Amino acid sequence: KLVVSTWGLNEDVLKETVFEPFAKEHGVEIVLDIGNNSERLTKMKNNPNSQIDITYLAESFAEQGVEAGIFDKLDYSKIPNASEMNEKAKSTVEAGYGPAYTLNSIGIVVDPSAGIEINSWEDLWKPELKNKIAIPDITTTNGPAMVEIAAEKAGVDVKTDNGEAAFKELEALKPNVVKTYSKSSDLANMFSNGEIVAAVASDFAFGTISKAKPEVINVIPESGTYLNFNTININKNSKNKDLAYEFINYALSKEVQEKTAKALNESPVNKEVKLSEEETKNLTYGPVVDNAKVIDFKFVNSVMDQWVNNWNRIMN
Ligand SMILES: [Cl-]
Ligand SMILES: [Cl-]
Repeated sequence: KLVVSTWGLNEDVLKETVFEPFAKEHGVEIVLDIGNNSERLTKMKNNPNSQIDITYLAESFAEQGVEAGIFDKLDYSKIPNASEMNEKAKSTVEAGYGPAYTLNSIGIVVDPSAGIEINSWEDLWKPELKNKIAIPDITTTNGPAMVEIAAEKAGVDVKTDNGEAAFKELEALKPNVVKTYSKSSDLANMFSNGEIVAAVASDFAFGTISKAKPEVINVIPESGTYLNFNTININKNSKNKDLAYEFINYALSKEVQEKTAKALNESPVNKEVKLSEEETKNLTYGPVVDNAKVIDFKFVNSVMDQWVNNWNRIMN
């Protein structure tokens, strides 16, 4: 029996595509413990007798579990498929705990009919964009990326000054920000109503906005996009670790990565995957990944309370 802590979104497809084949191949039963990142993480951190074997989380939350001492540092000699991960995703392998099994990216979604040229992240600060952009809130997946983007503009890495210069650049961006968001649905309507001309948004969000306003384009600055990952960890209290390792190795396999890309719109971390143009629609795939930047969540989580305070003080 393998107990899996996960979101369980599109549960039927998820079971059909990922868990059932594994269960049948290994002659075992899979049980899901579902909920959102925060509730699942909170429960396992406070439960002395957790029965969870493996845990799926966004990297930001996974790092909090690592810090809490809930997850095992992994023996990658038992996960040979990790050798097939792209160089950016391998940053999670180097970290030593659970590896990324999927990735996502951001871009600048732009309505080109406004005739305002936007090519780089720094262009978001142009005076012509007064009252015309939306950015992700600090509490969302891409909040940290937004602070790092501001750090690039300032020319001071957040590890040098804990982000103070980045926050001064965020103050400077204020006249152009219509709102900080949290919902993808929110952006589609803002573009449809002409409330914004540009938004820093995820690959998934570009797809949603495009359905409402097909003329929008997705600009990826030459300096590089920012990636975020979801990872799989083995719980330290697990009594089924050999099977847990087999499962992670399976989740990273070329076949499972291809199946989940197609069935669940999960961008692959396995560089050997064969996918068509229609299949990679709205996924993050290709050269974009090679030039991308990754975030150090060990560092970011250590300054998150400060960042949230600073962000709210500045943006409201
Ligand atoms: Cl638990
Ligand atoms: Cl994350």
